Amino acid sequence: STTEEQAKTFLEKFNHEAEDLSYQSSLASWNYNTNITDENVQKMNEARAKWSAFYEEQSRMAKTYSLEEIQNLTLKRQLKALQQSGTSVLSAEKSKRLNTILNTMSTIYSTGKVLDPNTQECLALEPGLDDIMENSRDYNRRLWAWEGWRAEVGKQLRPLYEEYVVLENEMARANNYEDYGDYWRGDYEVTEAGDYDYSRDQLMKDVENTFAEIKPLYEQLHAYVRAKLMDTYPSYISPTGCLPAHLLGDMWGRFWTNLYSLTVPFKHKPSIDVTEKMKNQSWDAERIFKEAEKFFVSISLPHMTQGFWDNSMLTEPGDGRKVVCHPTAWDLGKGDFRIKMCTKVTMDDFLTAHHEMGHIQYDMAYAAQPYLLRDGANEGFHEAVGEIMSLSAATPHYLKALGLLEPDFYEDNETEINFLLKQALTIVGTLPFTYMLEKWRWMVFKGEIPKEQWMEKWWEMKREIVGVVEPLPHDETYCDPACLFHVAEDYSFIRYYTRTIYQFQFHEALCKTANHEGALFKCDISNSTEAGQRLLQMLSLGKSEPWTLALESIVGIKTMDVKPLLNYFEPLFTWLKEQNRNSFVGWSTEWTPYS
Amino acid sequence: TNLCPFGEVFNATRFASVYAWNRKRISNCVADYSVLYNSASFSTFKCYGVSPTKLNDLCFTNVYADSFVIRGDEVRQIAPGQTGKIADYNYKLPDDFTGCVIAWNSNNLDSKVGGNYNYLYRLFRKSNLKPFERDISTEIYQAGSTPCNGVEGFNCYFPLQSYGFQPTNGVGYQPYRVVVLSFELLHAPATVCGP
Ligand SMILES: *[C@@H]1O[C@H](CO)[C@@H](O)[C@H](O)[C@H]1NC(C)=O
Ligand SMILES: *[C@@H]1O[C@H](CO)[C@@H](O)[C@H](O)[C@H]1NC(C)=O
Ligand SMILES: *[C@@H]1O[C@H](CO)[C@@H](O)[C@H](O)[C@H]1NC(C)=O
Ligand SMILES: [Zn+2]
Repeated sequence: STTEEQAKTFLEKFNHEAEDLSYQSSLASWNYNTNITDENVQKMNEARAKWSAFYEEQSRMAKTYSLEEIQNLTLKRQLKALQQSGTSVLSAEKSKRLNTILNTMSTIYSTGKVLDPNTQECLALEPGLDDIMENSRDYNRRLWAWEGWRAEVGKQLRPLYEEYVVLENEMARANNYEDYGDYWRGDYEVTEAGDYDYSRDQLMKDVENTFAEIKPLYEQLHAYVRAKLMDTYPSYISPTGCLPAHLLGDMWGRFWTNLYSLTVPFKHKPSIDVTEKMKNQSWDAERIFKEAEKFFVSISLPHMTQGFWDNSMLTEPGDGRKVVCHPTAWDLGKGDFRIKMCTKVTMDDFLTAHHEMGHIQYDMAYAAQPYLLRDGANEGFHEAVGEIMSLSAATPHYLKALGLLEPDFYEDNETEINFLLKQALTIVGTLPFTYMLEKWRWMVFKGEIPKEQWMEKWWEMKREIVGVVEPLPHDETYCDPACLFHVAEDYSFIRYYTRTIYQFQFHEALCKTANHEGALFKCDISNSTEAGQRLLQMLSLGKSEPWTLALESIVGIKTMDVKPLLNYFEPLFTWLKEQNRNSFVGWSTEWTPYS
Repeated sequence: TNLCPFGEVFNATRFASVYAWNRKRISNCVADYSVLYNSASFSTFKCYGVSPTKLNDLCFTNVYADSFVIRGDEVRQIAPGQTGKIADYNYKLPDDFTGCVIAWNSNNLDSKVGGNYNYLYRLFRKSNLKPFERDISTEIYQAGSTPCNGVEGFNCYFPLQSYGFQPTNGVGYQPYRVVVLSFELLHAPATVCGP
């Protein structure tokens, strides 16, 4: 009869109705990714139109109830999540302009064309310009290619970005947030339980503090790559200067994975690989998925549903049907779980078979929860869970139990160091960059950096934090952040920083329960039922409890800590220190390339 | 040896919904339960109040056959002294029960692509159902102090939802045909006893 009791009946109508429309929308989107045809595209637009219209009607109607009268905490969170709408609070004539920019920004990025000096062809970003940044060892060739992207996209994207910042700031103002940057950190906020509550401001002064311990690892890693690049490029890198931006390995330097060939520790020692022996015994596509199931069975996780093994895309079709080949893990809902991946007989597809299946086991765990709470605790939990499964499969101990390699292979620290440096380039390389990029965008929304000083402050942070420098001088007319997919679109980039930290927190905790003594290198979670039950109490939580409670449930702490990450790379830290003592470990921000 | 057609209900072409469950009166017959036991379709067989074997050795005057279709996770709610969406609002079994419950998966026949919108149940109701009660009335539910004068809208919801069955749903959302048998004893010369 009261407001609290009538609100309880609202969600029952919503939950019993939203699932039917969600399945129709998800199934329709599945068919297009499985069968690219013009008729199928029309169905998704119609299906999404009903889902979009249905969502707005309930979200607007949900705002009628008063939040304070609600007493049940689980009821309170469920109602609040639906209440948040966002850009709908603005007027339509403001809304149409804001949407006009966002679609426009994608068009320039999609229609990427940089004029090659030769008239034979005009190279686009996909895939010609990417090939230059990866398989070219010419300094001049990399310079024009890297500058060409800023030369074309940056000039056009700069005027549009000025209106983009102002328009989004108005939206957050109506929602009582300080700025648009405050919204992006709103997903990390829990406010209620005094022992478990978080703060939107507490996201700041936390990412920075955990970055402090990372720097000793990064600076030591920073100088080592410089020394190997000296051999290839003698007269272009200063002994103590910063590396050129275009020479990091990618266009934006978000990853350093492509530097392995140049800066390999030991060329003679081969890397571990079972592809050559996977062809032996004639392994097929279905064996990889069937075998990777035993990993989760031995850890006492549930089996796979009978609807998984059929009606699922486990190989490239032979009927000529056009598909999107990027692997994905779908959760259509109503009890249907499918995997869509381009299965080949390689090492990488064996590892990704464990990663994609890792997402599925998370999806099953919270199936009991209501629809509105069928998600990871935050935006970084979902990808972290699947990654730790990829770590175990890479270890030779799991591979040896399969007989894939020699039963009496010889372990050597040379090849183990060879394996760590490759992993260090990817996991540790993006950490300074991800934090720096989100730090800039946070201050732009606040307004501390004037619009006239966007570019001057941009490279100042890169010199001080990331440790790189622009090969050629730039002024305010350029706009470098817009040359990123995640920045051009309205995507948040902080999820790629907290995911890495959470990834190693889970791995360290599950290793202790596995009674593994020694290095964190080859800690195998296989054949350890104790570790599995530790995982299942967190996965099944879903969004019902705050992420602090979920995090404490597996590691026993109520905050993110970088200690487990350093413990992982500790064996590489000792060996790398000796090699870097001969040269200067650090960088000089004063030194500039163009002068 | 006259034998009533148990195959009439166990092989019915179309079953009944949950909010409108069917009831059949069986008497003056012989109860051959071997067909049910030897049936390759049934997979669940729980008997409450009576032993599974020696079923035919003890016999009663009246036998009631009941039928409906529910979800897979929703079968377990058909039990004495249980609370749930079905028991409280659609079909409440007595706390003291003398009968057996039969349920078997029927996804092949009862589920079609595009949905099977022929099955319904009741989601909102003022007071829970007394044991063995059927409610077919369809009046706009009221969840607010102000009446809406019999038209659905704000704070007034339709009392029946719809089951959507599709062939690709999970094993829990697939249709399960459920038949419960209610043995009752009265002052009659044991009309139906068996072989
Ligand atoms: C597996 O390798 C062995 C060793 O040379 C040889 O029989 C052949 O290359 C492979 N066997 C099969 C059946 O493919
Ligand atoms: C570690 O590697 C060095 C050479 O890189 C070698 O001399 C030493 O024996 C190795 N030690 C172990 C324990 O593998
Ligand atoms: C009743 O259904 C079963 C299940 O297939 C079948 O074996 C039996 O023949 C049917 N009875 C009749 C009378 O058709
Ligand atoms: Zn993942």
